Amino acid sequence: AECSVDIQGNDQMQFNTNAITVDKSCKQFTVNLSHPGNLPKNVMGHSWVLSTAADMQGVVTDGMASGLDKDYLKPDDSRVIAHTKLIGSGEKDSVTFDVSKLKEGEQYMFFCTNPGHSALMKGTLTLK
Ligand SMILES: [Cu+2]
Repeated sequence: AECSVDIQGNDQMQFNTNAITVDKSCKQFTVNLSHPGNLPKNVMGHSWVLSTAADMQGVVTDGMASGLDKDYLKPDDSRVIAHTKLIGSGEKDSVTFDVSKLKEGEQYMFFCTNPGHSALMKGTLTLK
């Protein structure tokens, strides 16, 4: 499964990876996120967002201020490189983005923007 990754958000507020790797070769990269467990959207909801390590906190803060009705993310947030939808147990989501967006010298992070979550649920993304 080149140019893509299979990542899970669970009931204990953890992704199963903190380091994701993007093959330089890919024009596009796709992230398939799922949520093993039994806790629902309003209780243990997860989403995957991508941004530079520097923009992460503004993205989490304004996301948080973007309610559960907007999937806890400022719609059309410019610092958001890519993002999945917010999901609960049993559900799945996927997203594909343009590798060209990943620029050089940049530090990228992925993180869940549900309140209380981003601290634990985060890892780096590196264009190798
Ligand atoms: Cu989460």
